[PDB]
Amino acid sequence: TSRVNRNRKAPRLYMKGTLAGYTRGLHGQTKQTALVRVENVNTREDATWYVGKRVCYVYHGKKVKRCVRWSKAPARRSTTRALWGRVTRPHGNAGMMRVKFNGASVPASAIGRRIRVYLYPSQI
Amino acid sequence: FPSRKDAFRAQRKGAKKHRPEIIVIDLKDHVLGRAAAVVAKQLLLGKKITVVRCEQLNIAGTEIRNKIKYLQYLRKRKLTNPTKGPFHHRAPSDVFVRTVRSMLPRYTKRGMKALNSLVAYEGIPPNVVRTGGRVVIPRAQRHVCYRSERPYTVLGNMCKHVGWKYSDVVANLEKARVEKASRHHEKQAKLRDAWKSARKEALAKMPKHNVEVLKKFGYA
Amino acid sequence: SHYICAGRLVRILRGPRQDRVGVIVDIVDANRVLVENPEDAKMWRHVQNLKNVEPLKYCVSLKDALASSKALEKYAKTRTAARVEAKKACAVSTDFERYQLRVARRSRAHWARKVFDEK
Amino acid sequence: VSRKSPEYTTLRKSCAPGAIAIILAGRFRGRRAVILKQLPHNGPLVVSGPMKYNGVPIRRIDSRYVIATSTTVDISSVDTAPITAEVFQRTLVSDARAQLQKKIDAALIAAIKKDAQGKEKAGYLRSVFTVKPGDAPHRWNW
RNA sequence: UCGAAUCGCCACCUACAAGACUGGAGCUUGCUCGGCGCCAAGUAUAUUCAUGAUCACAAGACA
RNA sequence: AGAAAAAUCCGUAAGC
RNA sequence: GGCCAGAACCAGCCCUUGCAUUAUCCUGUGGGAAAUCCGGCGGGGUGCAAUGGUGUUGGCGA
RNA sequence: UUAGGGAUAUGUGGCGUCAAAACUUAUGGGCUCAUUCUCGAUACGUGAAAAGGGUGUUGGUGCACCGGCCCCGAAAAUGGAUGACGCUUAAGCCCAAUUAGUGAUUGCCCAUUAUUCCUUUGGUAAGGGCGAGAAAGUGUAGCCCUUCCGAUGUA
Ligand SMILES: [Mg+2]
Ligand SMILES: [Mg+2]
Ligand SMILES: [Mg+2]
Ligand SMILES: [Mg+2]
Ligand code: NA
Repeated sequence: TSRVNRNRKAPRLYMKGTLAGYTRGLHGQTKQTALVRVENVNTREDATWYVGKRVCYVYHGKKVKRCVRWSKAPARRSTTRALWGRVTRPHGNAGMMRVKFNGASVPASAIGRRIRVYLYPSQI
Repeated sequence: FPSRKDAFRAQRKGAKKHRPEIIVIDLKDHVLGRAAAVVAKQLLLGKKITVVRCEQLNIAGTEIRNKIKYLQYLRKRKLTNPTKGPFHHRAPSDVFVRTVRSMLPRYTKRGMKALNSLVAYEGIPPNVVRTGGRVVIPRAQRHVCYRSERPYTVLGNMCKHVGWKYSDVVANLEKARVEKASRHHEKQAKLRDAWKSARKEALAKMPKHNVEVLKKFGYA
Repeated sequence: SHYICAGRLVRILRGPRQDRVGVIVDIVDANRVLVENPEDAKMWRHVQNLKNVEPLKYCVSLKDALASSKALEKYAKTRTAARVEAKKACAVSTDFERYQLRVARRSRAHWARKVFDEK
Repeated sequence: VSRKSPEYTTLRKSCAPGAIAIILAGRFRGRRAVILKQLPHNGPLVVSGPMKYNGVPIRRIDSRYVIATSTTVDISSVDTAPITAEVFQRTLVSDARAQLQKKIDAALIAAIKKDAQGKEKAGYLRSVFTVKPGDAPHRWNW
């Protein structure tokens, strides 16, 4: 006669990060490398585990353009989009990472927003 | 106050009530500058934060020293037209917000968004009381930041002595709130004890190897 | 509170010898002490800072005196040693063991619900 | 031994046949399956749920999208699964595919049942993996 | 219109105070005697999952 | 999407 | 479509104990219970070495 | 100390926020409380003298002196400046480390510099040749291929 809420929906399968900015000094920034902070990763030994993984940055646009499985699975068509990258090396003593996006830079409109870090691309 | 168009859109869509992820920080017995620096960095990293009990922050030194500092700040005004000059806010929540604003990059849209992501109160208001547990910042607490022999000041007393007519109002509201919460927590003691007893008794009825695993991992 | 004195048993907080138990054998100064423990292989005589120790409630008064006092058995019996061993067990664990712990906890929660409803 | 030989392999030692893997990507992300073999010429792995435990059929998966755990089950099955079973010409399942799946699943379930801790391993295969708020996969071992 | 980004929830947290302070005694004054949640409503005897064909925004939701 | 709001009736985070 | 993606392999590049000295030393056998300390006798841890290629699997394109 | 671009590593200067780096490191030692321009706190350079006192120490001996930090000496004209906020179990001052008495090696951040890779251009240039391709050639859409070094600049 006592019930609880049980979470039996689709699983997550990635870690939640946040863009922090780009690499920079006192003179300005270089936009081709980005800094990402991941939750519960707070040491350089921890951030070493994630080198080679793949990161996403999901957002949305204004109109429906083409996606990966446009023809098969027409249930995927949406205004949602994504921009993939990869982790290259740690950035300090406290568990930050340097990521490199494929063929361009991540836009600066993403600076305070959420980044997905997946477990697979280098499994082990 | 929502617009009639916003209300109509909500009614037509039919979605349920929504609340974003907000962290509520109990700022009692925290060091003002260290708390401000930590909160500013988190706001820039993209968090929504609400701070309560801003009138019980701490500063180091004597109240006379800190009051003289504030009066020196208050002495600055644009001589040619004071209605343009610096505006000196007297409430503790405004003092905290100004410290954070000076630690942010305020003349940029990014810094403006960060500053608007923050809400500050005195005491704990009714719309915040029942939203979940409050947090602390362990690297900015007085009992680990100050040596015990040295004097310190409470922000509420200094702000009362430079202005701030609402100290007694806040005191009365806080006393009433604590009384109500104490009554509620004195209730439910039987329910808490009943749940603890049920947890203790279920061990005798669950399977033995499960009990063994629990004992091995320390949840016994 | 527990005092710092000769023969007092302490636990190490951080460092390569953390969560280990030793005996204070000499007070060098207000900040440093010398610690040894014949039972542990890594605890030969060395210098420890007083910011890195936690005094316990046992004070022997070396191997013969320690064995006679039998403070090691009492420390093994108390609840702090249990918590430390449980922390090591949780640290060294596999996916299968995490699954076993999860099902054990779910079983206990279910039976607690049933008992509460019965009462 | 020869680099271009069909029997060549490089796959790491944790993905030995009979191991239990966590699927990290695709339609069956989060599920746990059993590694059956590796297709030749350093090819993909082959996994089975078995079905009726988690719903994963015989499928091809690259070893980079799987966490191979230390829990295994001893398997001695016939393994008549070449790459032709997966290649195809240029709710709907072929008779050959359905029969092969039936035979393999029968053998696998018999082996799991025979193994000690078998009930626990069946529940383990039924369970689902997810990343929760507050846990660090980089600190665990599997 | 509108498809969109966000991915823990709770009448057990959502009361309070102190760190030269922490359960109760003794004198010998330093010695002695959060809870749940993660795939059978619950740890067993069961049961549908493919062809969405080897990654792709989770083709799924607002427990 | 964040209220110095609220949590037969009326009156009691109680007995009501 | 070499248009966009994934994995694999070659080449290259970046990374990732020994022997010397062991002595103001170690160890048994008048002063301040014991220890710290000072004369007699006996036994014994730091300088070197160890981008370029060659196919394969999907998506979009009738 | 400077051709057009990647990657790796540094110099000067730094690692509480602004602002990249110790998510405010250390399992290092001492000292200091400063009430209206004023406790300190990046040289060049932009804050001060005689004299006098508080807290920590040092010669002497049977009280005197003599240094560290802080206070007094220290008074101007628009409201204002360790860059701002702030900091005192420092985010100050003088020393010293690199994950800490556990045992060989480099905590990390940032250049138009260093190393390396790709491309251009010029030589007091150096070699080779004569299925689509080759001209005995200063200078081109350079006859073809390989190799090494330099590249800023007012009159
Ligand atoms: Mg110059
Ligand atoms: Mg920073
Ligand atoms: Mg020139
Ligand atoms: Mg000219
Ligand atoms: Na400065």
